[PDB]
Amino acid sequence: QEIEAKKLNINSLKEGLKTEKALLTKELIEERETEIKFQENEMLDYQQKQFGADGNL
Amino acid sequence: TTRIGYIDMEYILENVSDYKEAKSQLELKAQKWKQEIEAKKLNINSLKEGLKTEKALLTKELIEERETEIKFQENEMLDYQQKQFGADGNLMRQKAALAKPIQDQVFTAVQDIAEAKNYDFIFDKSSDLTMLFSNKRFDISDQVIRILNRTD
Amino acid sequence: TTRIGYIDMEYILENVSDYKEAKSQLELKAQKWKQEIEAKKLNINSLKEGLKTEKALLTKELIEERETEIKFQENEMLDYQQKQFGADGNLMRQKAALAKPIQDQVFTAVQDIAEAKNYDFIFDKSSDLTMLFSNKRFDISDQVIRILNRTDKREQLNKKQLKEQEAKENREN
Amino acid sequence: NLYKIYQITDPAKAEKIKSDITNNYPGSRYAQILNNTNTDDIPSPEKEYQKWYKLFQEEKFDVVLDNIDNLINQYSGDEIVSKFELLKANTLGKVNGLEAYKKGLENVADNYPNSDEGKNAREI
Repeated sequence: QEIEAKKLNINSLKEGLKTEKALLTKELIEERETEIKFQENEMLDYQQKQFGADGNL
Repeated sequence: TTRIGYIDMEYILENVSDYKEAKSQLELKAQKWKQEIEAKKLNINSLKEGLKTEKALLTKELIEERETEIKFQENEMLDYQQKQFGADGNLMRQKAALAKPIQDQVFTAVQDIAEAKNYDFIFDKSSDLTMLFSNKRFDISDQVIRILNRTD
Repeated sequence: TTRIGYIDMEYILENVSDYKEAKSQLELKAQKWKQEIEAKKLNINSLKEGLKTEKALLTKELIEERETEIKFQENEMLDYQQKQFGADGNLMRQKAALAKPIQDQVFTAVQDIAEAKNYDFIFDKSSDLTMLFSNKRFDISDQVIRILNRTDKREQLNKKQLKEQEAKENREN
Repeated sequence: NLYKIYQITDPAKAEKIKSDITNNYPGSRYAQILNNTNTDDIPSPEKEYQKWYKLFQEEKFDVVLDNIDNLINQYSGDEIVSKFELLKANTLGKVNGLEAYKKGLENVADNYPNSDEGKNAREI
């Protein structure tokens, strides 16, 4: 459930970026994409901590 | 009249050599490779989403080349995964190179001990799932360890 | 003290001719399935090339129908491939079912041997790596193979032989 | 279509009609596909749209303004004009603001409701 909440947040961020991908310049798009990538990496770290080969499972 | 002993393969491996540190380093490298595979999967998914977003503006010709590029990336990730984590190669080959000479030496020492002392069965307790209880008196691992240490 | 015997299931399966022949026939069937998959691939590629060659002369509707037909053919090929060679497909299920009668016969023979010779435990040496060193004196695999061959090459006794057997076995009363 | 039908059955009339198409009435695409000459004939998407898309990508919205302004009517008569209108709307939105983008999207939806570009306009 926690991972699903994180996925919902990441999908909301992706949709928010998508709804303005055809309006703003390239620098804002790149910054938002880097933020999305950072969020996805945080999700991957959380998944590896919880369900990973060593820890919390 | 039936003589039974047992060995602990993990205990012998840890005692004779620095197996634990090398195994931990290999595990860290394998985890790094797995994270790289996950990053490649994320990049592929992002490329697929970007292609899906832009389809009307395309001529179906750049769509074809983008699909071929996505397929090439997927195949590259798949072959990288097979090379690193195949049943033979770069993880299994590394683990084999780590633990095979000592395993063969332990097997030879066990056979020599069995022939000399007329053992009937020598069990491997290293699985820890079978062989739940062992008397620890029918334990020949110190002999195996001393035979291994005798060889330089 | 306990008496321990053991078999080697891989060795027994290697020394059964009918099992090897059935495995070879299964491999031949798998090769035929692979050839059928290749034929499906050839048809799919021919359809794709035909669509590509005359893609300019077709309307949007016709292009859509041709693309849907190609996608249907590709999905059918994928379904056939997964059904025949999947992890639980026809090939794997048929491979797993080949040794079941041999396993039944081996189990019965092992029960009978352990009853005859006072064995307390009979292990399958090839099931796992727990058995590191096993003395060959306690390997009953060759006895099981002899039993399996004996039942495979059974022969019905003649009327004279049957009468002699009845007379011999009826001598107790 | 008669050429294809006669190619499947009775190829003599197929060859006759193929020669008729090739020599009497050389089509834009039909003539050079019947004899399989080449892709030399300039297509709508390949021309002034696959490189116009490059201009759109490379952040060059000054020349492409008038380019789309005269190419929206220069290349009328094919489904490409819907993509041209969509590109014009996207450029106008990127250089003017949200209202221009909305006006372009609704104009594209009105002009070509029965197209993939029309569905794109409706969804966005």
